[PDB]
Amino acid sequence: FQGHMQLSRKGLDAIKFFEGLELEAYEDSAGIPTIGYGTIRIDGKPVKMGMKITAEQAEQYLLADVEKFVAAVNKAIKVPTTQNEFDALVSETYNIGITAMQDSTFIKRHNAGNKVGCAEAMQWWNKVTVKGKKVTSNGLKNRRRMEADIYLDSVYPK
Repeated sequence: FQGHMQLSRKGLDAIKFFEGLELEAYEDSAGIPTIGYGTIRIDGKPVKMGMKITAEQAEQYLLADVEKFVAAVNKAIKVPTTQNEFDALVSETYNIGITAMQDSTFIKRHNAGNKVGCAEAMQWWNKVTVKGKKVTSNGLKNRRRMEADIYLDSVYPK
């Protein structure tokens, strides 16, 4: 089985919620110019300081950004998958990246029908590298618990 699922409206709303929104470019904590819903590239080109966009543009850029992540989750899933399970897996993959999702325990458990196990293993992805050392991010712990709620219970953030 290969996926042809799409991110739902509720799934896009959840990724928006996790990213936050700025209409003026800002330099993130790592020094990368960022705009909209966590966008760092627009139509293949970097975000630039001083740029201002509309909320409509921000949604357009986020839709373009998430497309390859939707594709990758479709290709990684080997079993029938509910819309909320798909939304959660795309949200998490959008944060951890394609390679991390592909080789993850959570995707193995999803493909074995072990939903509870998948929700547990999803939440292992809470570390960030700081000064060459892996540090637990409280922000990521929060995002992981909200993505597990989408995956298991179809309960989306507000």
